Amino acid sequence: MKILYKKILNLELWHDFYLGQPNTPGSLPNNYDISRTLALVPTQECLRVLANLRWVFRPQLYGASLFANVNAAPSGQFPTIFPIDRVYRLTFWLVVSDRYFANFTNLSLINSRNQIYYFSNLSGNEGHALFLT
Amino acid sequence: MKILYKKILNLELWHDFYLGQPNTPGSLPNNYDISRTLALVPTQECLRVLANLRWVFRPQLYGASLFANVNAAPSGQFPTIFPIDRVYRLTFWLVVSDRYFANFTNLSLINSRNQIYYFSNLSGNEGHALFLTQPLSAYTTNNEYQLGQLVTHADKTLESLTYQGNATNIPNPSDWDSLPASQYVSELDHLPRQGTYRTQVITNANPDNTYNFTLVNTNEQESWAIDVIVPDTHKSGEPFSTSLNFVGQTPGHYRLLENDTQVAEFVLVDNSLPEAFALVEVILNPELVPSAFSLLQASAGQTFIQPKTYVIRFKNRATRWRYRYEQPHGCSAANLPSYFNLIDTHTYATARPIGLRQRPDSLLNDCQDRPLPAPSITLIQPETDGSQRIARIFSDIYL
Amino acid sequence: AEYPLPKFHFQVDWGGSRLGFTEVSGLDVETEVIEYREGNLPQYHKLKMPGMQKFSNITMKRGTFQGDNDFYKWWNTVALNTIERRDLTISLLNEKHEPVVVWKVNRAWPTKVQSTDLKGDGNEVAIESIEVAHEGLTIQNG
Amino acid sequence: AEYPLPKFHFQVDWGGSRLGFTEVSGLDVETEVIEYREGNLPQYHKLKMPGMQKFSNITMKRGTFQGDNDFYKWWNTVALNTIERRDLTISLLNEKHEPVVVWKVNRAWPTKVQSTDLKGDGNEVAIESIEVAHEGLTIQNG
Amino acid sequence: AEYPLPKFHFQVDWGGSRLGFTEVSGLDVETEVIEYREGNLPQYHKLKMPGMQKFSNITMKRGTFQGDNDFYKWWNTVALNTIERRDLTISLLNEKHEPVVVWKVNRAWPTKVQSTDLKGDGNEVAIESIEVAHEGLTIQNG
Amino acid sequence: AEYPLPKFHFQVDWGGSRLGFTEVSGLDVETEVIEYREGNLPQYHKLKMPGMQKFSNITMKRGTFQGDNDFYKWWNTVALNTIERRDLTISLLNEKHEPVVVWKVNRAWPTKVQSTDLKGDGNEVAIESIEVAHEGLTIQNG
Amino acid sequence: AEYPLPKFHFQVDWGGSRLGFTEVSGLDVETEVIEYREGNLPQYHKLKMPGMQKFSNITMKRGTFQGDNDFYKWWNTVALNTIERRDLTISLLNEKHEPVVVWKVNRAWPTKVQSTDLKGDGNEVAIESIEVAHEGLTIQNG
Amino acid sequence: SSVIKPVLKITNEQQNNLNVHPTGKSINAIRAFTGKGTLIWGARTLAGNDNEWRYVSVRRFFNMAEESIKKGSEPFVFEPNDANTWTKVKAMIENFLTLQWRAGALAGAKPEQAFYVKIGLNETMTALDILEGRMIVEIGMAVVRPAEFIILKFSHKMQ
Repeated sequence: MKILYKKILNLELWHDFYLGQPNTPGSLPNNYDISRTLALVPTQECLRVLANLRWVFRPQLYGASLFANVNAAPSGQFPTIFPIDRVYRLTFWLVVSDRYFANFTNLSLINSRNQIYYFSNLSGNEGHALFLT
Repeated sequence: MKILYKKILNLELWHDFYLGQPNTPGSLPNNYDISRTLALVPTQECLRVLANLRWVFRPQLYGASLFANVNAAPSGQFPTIFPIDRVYRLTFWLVVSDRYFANFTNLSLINSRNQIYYFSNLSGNEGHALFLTQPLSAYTTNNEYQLGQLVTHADKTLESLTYQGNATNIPNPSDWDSLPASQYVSELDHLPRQGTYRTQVITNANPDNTYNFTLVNTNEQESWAIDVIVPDTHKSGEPFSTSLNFVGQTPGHYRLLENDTQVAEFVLVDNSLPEAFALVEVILNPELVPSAFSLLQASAGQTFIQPKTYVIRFKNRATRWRYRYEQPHGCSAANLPSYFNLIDTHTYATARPIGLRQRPDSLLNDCQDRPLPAPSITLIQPETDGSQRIARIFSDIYL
Repeated sequence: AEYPLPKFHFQVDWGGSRLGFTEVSGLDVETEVIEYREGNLPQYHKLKMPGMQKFSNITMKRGTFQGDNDFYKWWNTVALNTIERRDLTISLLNEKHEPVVVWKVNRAWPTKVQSTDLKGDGNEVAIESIEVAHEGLTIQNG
Repeated sequence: AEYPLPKFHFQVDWGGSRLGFTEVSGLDVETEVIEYREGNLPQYHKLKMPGMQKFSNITMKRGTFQGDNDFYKWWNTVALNTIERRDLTISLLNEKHEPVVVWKVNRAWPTKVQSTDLKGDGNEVAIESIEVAHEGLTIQNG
Repeated sequence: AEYPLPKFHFQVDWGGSRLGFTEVSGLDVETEVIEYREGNLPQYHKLKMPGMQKFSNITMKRGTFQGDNDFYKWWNTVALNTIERRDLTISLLNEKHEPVVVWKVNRAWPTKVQSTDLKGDGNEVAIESIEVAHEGLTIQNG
Repeated sequence: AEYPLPKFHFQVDWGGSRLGFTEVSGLDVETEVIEYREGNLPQYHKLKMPGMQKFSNITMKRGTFQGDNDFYKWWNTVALNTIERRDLTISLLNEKHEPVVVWKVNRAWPTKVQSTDLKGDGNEVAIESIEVAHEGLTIQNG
Repeated sequence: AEYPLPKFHFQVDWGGSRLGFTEVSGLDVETEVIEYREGNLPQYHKLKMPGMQKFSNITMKRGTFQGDNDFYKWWNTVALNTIERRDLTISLLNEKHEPVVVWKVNRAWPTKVQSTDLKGDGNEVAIESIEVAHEGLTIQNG
Repeated sequence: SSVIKPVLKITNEQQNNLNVHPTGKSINAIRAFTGKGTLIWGARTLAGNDNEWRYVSVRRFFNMAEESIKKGSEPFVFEPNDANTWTKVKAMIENFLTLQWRAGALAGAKPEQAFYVKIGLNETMTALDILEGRMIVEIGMAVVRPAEFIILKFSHKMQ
């Protein structure tokens, strides 16, 4: 039983409290880390859908990653074990670990306890990166 | 009750990781020891057969030994308590104790998990010892040798340093090294191992016929047989698969035949000791083992013992040493040891492979004249080719 | 966040007037083991599964001051089988005095009060102790 | 291979987030003795034969860090008689960090968790402990 | 022959691969007392006579080496009520390595095996112990 | 040999799914005595001879599992004077998971079923019992 | 599965307000045996067949509260030979607060009520008991 | 349950050809027996001449076991390919197989005779496999097989 896995997604989270303003953004430094400030958590539906699709979730020092189960073709292209040709939807909670977070993060100081943030891949904004904002 | 015992067999195991290359092989040194790297283990059949023959097994610091129970004659000849005049077969597992063994032993790096090694006293090869390996092939012209092959030529033994799709009339000195004349282990001893159940395929399956399969061991005795009947709705000419069961046989070397034709040859295994490394077989048969290898003489209605010493030998691996740095080193192509090659400002490597030893005699000097540490045996880095062939093997030293 | 914590900077909310306790011990939780084996099991030792829970009493020690009679005050509110129960909070603080580890106790009433002993040759401060029973405990870290 | 080993370089796989334990004790195995004698035996002491097996609980101690609440997390997964069981691995390492001796535990769930005590005069780190029950143990050396 | 002997140079034959034990204790023999008195005896204390014999378990301690798993090997040969029994020999040697005092044990099988404990601050060697039961003991001196 | 067997590795064939019990007792056989004496016999005590046979009821105890209602199932197959009778086999097993001593019980039907008792403070498993009547018993050893 | 159930989490429907008891015992069923033998049977012991059924009384114990006089209330509804009969349900609960084993008791009325005893030196709670007769019982598992 | 009768009656002589055939394709029957109802009679696969995959229960059990092993050894993806991970993986597999043995699924007097697990450099792997990133594990298991035929022999007792 041969099982081949390949990375299929990169999710990164940046904060100028650590990075500052580089004169031209590239990649993060080699010592970047937010593993104690922010965390990504799959929901239950996300878990069972990843199970059905045979994909694997993994936390990282900069965010998370997804691994797909593929077949090794000669062309160099990697097909999935079966054609994923329907519509699918994956959701994740973003949780904060560091207290005083709302003090160094440039957020709105207006009283909002009935609102929540939201990020997606339906936002265009493809400049020097793929921005989920 | 007087009981007399005499040594009747010497089994030795050599490794160049400890010995090196002597200019002419004799005996081992007085401080030789592999008691923590390799071990010989008798099987169950071997145990009960040694019991019936009244022989005694004993481990040693270099291998093992066998002791026979004999009668003291005046002539100086030593006869066994009874005439051993039938055919007998003794088997032993060879097990490895030292991890990282596959790194300093010059073995084939190609993925083989369905094969096992095999050694016997039916291999001839009586040169300066009694070698239980197969005789090494000769250096020819226009053949294909992989990196690591050992051959024989002009009273010497040649090692391969790179891949050659077509050979030369005379050895190219930049592709071969020059060692003394001796035999070693090679890919000529890598037989496929098998368990209890087999899937055998008949080509051109003909419903109008039958087939009788047989199993033949080293003593040329039939040990097993069944029949298979192809049904009469099978379109003539297609392959046909069948299942075979060898549940009641003792592990060893066998040839599988179908109707007076060799179809396969393999070492049969019962997984009594699944992690065994190799198998050793020793035979008592006055017809199959030559006189240079036999251990019993027959005369005057009796048998007399002849002590012998059999040898197996392993050669060490050879890698290219690569020194890597954290901060830049200030040495240049104009001030470094001639045997080096500057790769970049943080790296330089040897130009020819060096052999892995435990107490490497002399170490290399730096351009500033300083001894450098030798590599470790925990990691090796083979690099594959465009055609997915092995091209080079390094050892990295981080300074 | 990267260093291990020390054990000498803490505080206790116990519905009492003053603060400044010396020793606080007794913070444990446990579950009982139940064992089982049937005759035909190939192993010759037993199987284990969880049972009921158990909690310990908590002990606190502090020094004696003029005008402060709070341990006795709380203990003395006892009628036949009725008493005044309180919620207890214990917190461990770090260098910047931020609560890091919190123990929450449920329904705690004082079962024992011990006063100091008097020695004509004792060069030490007078210390008093209280022992408390409760019906629950919960740990919160981070 | 020729030297005796020390006892201060080890690691524990316990399905927990962090590592770095201080003390690990409790690794034992035992069998009970059964005795027998009949009246006409010329010796006046008994014969002995093996019986049932017995295994001990395992104790582990570690230091306390901000944000780490894993012992409590594992202990608190207990329903009436159900709990989350894990496979435990303990390994002793040598100078070159190679696993030499391995202890494999089977079906282990936490039976007890003890937190630190608080002293106004204590110049020491805070340490916590866990006690674990299991249904098997196996030793592998070489 | 005229000097008293020391207690630090000895050896043990136990059918095991290696040698070099640190501690060996438990070498004892005993007999029970039976007491009796009838009403008209002029002395008002009892008479005593010998009864049954009793033997103790033997404990041995040694240091841990890479590749040596012999205590476990012997302990693990146990079926329901069958096990591999061995003859044990212990000898005390003098300056010229000549056996002087010999203890012969009869039918000994291992009842207990204890491994070392792990301490992050322990500057000592790792030691293991075995406990053995037997059905006889005999002393030979000179 | 010289060692006898233990009492904790057995199995029961009774017609139900599970094959593991915690207790099996009641395996006996008996014959009555008849006495006789005539007036002129020189001894003044009686002569004795065999009479009729008697067998006992058998009791079995096991632990309670979700989904298993077999004792009740067998008991509840009772009409006016008809019931489902079964052949019962009890065997005492050895190391090779085989049988050494076999008890064969003829024409068995359940006469009594007892369920567990419920205690708010009971830290034990729930156990149930069955009591069975039969018309014969036979022992086979070796 | 492989683990059985505990005995301390249950509930009782009996027609009164409170639903928590400390003890419930008496859940049994039985059938008598009838024996028969004729003179010419080659075996010298009897044949056995089923007879009539028998059920037991049920006992329940609980603690005493101010304002609750329910045992007496039910007992005191008795006229000459008429009384108020109720259907009784007993269930053994699981982690999800559901029922696994159910006992259904048919036509129950209280035959006995016992109050606590008074001790000037008794450090215990006051407990009361009721004993109930019925005309049927049924077990449901899974 | 909820069955009256099968539509056809099968005899033993027909069952002989349904159950065993030179082509290996086998047909399991459903037959009525006096007083017992209608019962399933036969438990073979379509590969009835295969010494390993003759029976349904063996194949289904193997499927279950390998699925559980896959799920157990998934979390180690993108972990260091060294001895420590190999130790952990072997421990997980052996604990699962021990639990399966003690319930009566596997044959053997101890867990040493019921199964074996091989993972390592000197067992199933080489340096090339370390560089590639591949892990190879070999697992052997002995399962219990049923009894299909019961033969009774009768005689007149000597007297």
